[PDB]
Amino acid sequence: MKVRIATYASHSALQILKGAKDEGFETIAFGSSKVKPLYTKYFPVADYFIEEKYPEEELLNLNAVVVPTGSFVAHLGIELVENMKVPYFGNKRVLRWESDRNLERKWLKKAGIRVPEVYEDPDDIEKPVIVKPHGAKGGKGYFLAKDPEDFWRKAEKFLGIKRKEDLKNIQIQEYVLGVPVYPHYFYSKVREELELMSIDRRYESNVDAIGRIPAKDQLEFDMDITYTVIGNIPIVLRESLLMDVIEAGERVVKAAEELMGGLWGPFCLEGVFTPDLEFVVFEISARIVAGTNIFVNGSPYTWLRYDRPVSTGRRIAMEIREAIENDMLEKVLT
Amino acid sequence: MKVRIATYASHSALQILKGAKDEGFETIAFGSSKVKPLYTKYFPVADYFIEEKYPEEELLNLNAVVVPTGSFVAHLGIELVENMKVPYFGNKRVLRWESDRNLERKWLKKAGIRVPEVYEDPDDIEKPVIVKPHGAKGGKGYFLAKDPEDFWRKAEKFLGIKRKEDLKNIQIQEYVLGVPVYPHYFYSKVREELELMSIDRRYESNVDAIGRIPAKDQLEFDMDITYTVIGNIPIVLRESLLMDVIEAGERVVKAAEELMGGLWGPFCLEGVFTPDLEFVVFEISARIVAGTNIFVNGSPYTWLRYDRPVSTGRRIAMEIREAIENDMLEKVLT
Amino acid sequence: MKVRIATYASHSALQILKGAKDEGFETIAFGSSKVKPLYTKYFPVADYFIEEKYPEEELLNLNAVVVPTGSFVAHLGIELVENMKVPYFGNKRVLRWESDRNLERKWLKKAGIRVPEVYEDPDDIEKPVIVKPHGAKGGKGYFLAKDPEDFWRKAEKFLGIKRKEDLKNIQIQEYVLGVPVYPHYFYSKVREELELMSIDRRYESNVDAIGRIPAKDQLEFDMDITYTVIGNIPIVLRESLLMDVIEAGERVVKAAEELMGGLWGPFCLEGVFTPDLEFVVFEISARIVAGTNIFVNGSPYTWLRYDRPVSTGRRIAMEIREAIENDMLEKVLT
Ligand SMILES: Nc1ncnc2c1ncn2[C@@H]1O[C@H](COP(=O)(O)OP(=O)(O)OP(=O)(O)O)[C@@H](O)[C@H]1O
Ligand SMILES: Nc1ncnc2c1ncn2[C@@H]1O[C@H](COP(=O)(O)OP(=O)(O)OP(=O)(O)O)[C@@H](O)[C@H]1O
Ligand SMILES: Nc1ncnc2c1ncn2[C@@H]1O[C@H](COP(=O)(O)OP(=O)(O)OP(=O)(O)O)[C@@H](O)[C@H]1O
Ligand code: NA
Ligand code: NA
Ligand code: NA
Repeated sequence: MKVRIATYASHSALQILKGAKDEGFETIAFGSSKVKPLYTKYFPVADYFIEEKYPEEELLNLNAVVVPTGSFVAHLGIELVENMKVPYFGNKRVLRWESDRNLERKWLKKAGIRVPEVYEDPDDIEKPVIVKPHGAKGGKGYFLAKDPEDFWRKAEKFLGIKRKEDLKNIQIQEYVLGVPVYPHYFYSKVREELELMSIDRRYESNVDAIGRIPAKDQLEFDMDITYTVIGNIPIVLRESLLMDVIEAGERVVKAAEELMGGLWGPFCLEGVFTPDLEFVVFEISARIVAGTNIFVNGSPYTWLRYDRPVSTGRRIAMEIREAIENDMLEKVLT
Repeated sequence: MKVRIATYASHSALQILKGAKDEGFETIAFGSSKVKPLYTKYFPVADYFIEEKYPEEELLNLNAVVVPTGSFVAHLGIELVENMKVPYFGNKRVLRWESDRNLERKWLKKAGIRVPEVYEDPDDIEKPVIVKPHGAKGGKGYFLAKDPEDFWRKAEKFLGIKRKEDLKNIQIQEYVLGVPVYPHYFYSKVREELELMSIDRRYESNVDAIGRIPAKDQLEFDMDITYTVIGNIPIVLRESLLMDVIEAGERVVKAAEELMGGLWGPFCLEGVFTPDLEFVVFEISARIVAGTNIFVNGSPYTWLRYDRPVSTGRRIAMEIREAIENDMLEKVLT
Repeated sequence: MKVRIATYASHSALQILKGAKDEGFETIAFGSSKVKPLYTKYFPVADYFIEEKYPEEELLNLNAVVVPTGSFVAHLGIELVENMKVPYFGNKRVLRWESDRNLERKWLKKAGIRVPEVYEDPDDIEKPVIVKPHGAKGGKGYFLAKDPEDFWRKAEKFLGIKRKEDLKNIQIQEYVLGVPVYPHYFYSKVREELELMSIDRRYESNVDAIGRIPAKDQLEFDMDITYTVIGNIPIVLRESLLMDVIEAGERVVKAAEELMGGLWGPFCLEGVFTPDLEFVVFEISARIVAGTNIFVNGSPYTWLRYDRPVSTGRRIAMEIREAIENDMLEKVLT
């Protein structure tokens, strides 16, 4: 193959590079020197390991295309990624649209995706709400309120607000109760086709541990709820829910075509399913997500339509190969 | 193949029709027109899609046998299903025995299956109980009581019962505490053989979301616990528990032979495992259940005995093929 | 093959014997007569079934090597296992080091594994602690304390301690809050190589059921929290956590070489992942664990490096075969 497939050594690089190997590509992992054994010894999936954060020159010399790891932006920064000379699989423009609260909200609104209602004024609260003090640090100080009077009492106790003037830039959001559900999609630019690749339930600490603690013992302590990502658990959905989940993906993709020059490759809608069978989305991740790591040997969904194991990583590699084969590599790269 | 395999477009039709294709059958999905893309585009498993609830005439013309979807009865009604001219995989008689509370209880009692003890008179309560007001609407108003005195105090508060005369037709049931466990079986009439196909943990809203909510925050709200089915999570059992789980299935099948003209094909016992390693069953589903949808590529149990991926859907198709091959199709149909 | 592979009929014998068959070995299951159908009919993986707890003479005549089942020691006793004339896969010396609290603590300390801090004197408590009354019977009477004053008040109420003299031999341990995570390793003596085989989340009753109970209903009852093993749920870790998890395994193995004549074959570190991404280990199981039973058809980790399904059971069988092939069987047996 002409191009080599390269990725940052974290998040889902094992899955991506394995998928790349399975499709006949030579592979490059780049990142921290202490995780080199992971990709070259314990799981030999990288033909080359470069011990640098972003070795632009070596990658250009190796004819690499970079497959954006889920934490690629977080380790390198949005500005550095946007100015990459090394070709990037997917649309670099989506990065600002998925990480900026307001752009993201507009994307989802245009895609007709059910999201939590935002309250600008505390006196407008008619249903239970979650309030998030700025600057939000992974659920730090988050509390619930049921009505305006309840809000102001808690604003006094937890924030020291005694006059309404003094309420300083916060977030008030409809509290949506449901089970976490993370659908994994892939949009093929080559085939102009959306797929559902897999679904997972993200596994988080300490939030998924507290359910093991008796109510009595929880109440004796002032506990700090946290949402650190630890791992991923495979799930399937109830079958009659798939169509709206897939249509949600179509609309997200369609809206991106009009807003940002398009969306292709892997993405995920992160939300909850309510008791009324509503899919409410908290975030879009316009990138591969760690939940896809379960499905190195395919998913209950890919085995519905392929005769072989297809991970999201392999699907990316298939897309790149197919683009080369049809002389349209440049169309899937930015 | 002579017959085509047909199913209602919901619940587990993807799995069933894929399994049918893998065994050399042509496939028919019938149902709502808006889910047609699911079975013909996103997961191309249906050769024919009929946009009708029950197109009896088209199905007879296509030489279809219907594989009962798990929600086939709920969408069509028991009377319509019972009077089908189109051949039905399995025993149509089991439908009343699994949905009527009293017939179901008799089935399980005859099969020697541990079930929750039912209390007819509130004054007989010696261990903690769950009380279910009629007509039961998915856990609406369900509460706990520990003794007769506790029951009557709560009967006053939550139901307005001030005289024992006024207690109007309710359900009082031993409260059984355990982890949800859903074994999936298949009984082959052709081979006169029971298999364990797979096991899952059904994923429900809002019940599986509340564990993520701190006790303190739960207490500020009067919350409504619900059990809407959202998806399914794969599990395996502790190995020493398999024998009693399998024997439970044998006894269920054996009792059906005496009570209703037999049970064959897929079924599931829905219950909990207590800390004392007791399997307590709340319901029998004498049909394929959605938990089997995880195992399109086989399960940790089928790979113990087959050299290829066997879903419950594929197993059904294998049964039908084997019946045709041995000239006994009529024995597995009603 | 010369040797046959034998195991006690429980815990993970299905997985082990299937793996043995897949690698060309004849198989022996021995144990209770009532579980014989499980290994010979429902999942035909045993060529021979001996209806005895430890039929030493028959096993020697059949040229068997025993693969230690996870509950092999619990059903037979450590002394009986230590004196086995039948060859045992792995190092029999590890058995005392993993089951004796003090030896285990030394092993983990030498391996540089983060464990919960132990408090000898209640007056040293500076962070929340869990206190375990002797003799510990699966979490019976376990309670929390936050400081010395809090401890003594609870020591009075729950244990009747009114004078500090009277405090009779108990356990006080740093309370570590995190999500349960069970990495499965395999160390090959033949290849002098550590692998990560799979990861699971053990499924326990009633602890994993209480999260489904509303805080309000939990408080009305004096509930007994239990940790009976029921099953296993597959997970994958966040990728950036794998290196420290694998290095933990290397250090455990390395420390065993110096302390007990080495560790080879399957083992597991049982612990939790905290919100700060710390892996805290409660126990080492220097044996195959039931969580590996999910991965009869491989795991998201084995499909990263093999072209075929590799369970821990199959991996054991591969090790034994490879030892025979390289004339070093005696090196992997004790
Ligand atoms: N409107 C809502 N209703 C119910 N639950 C919510 C809502 N918003 C967030 N949550 C839950 O609370 C958690 C906190 O996540 P949130 O997005 O607020 O911050 P974060 O992503 O953890 O950190 P940061 O915002 O700093 O990146 C979420 O993972 C989600 O499970
Ligand atoms: N005896 C019991 N002990 C403990 N938990 C129970 C018991 N019976 C039911 N439950 C739990 O409560 C939930 C309520 O289910 P239940 O069968 O009572 O109604 P449903 O099936 O949700 O709705 P419907 O009965 O209207 O079809 C069950 O899913 C089960 O988890
Ligand atoms: N230091 C700790 N911090 C937080 N949780 C703990 C701690 N120690 C144990 N636990 C939890 O409590 C449970 C009780 O297990 P523990 O090891 O104390 O006894 P056991 O193994 O269940 O029974 P036995 O000790 O009799 O074999 C563990 O499974 C673990 O989940
Ligand atoms: Na986002
Ligand atoms: Na039923
Ligand atoms: Na141990």
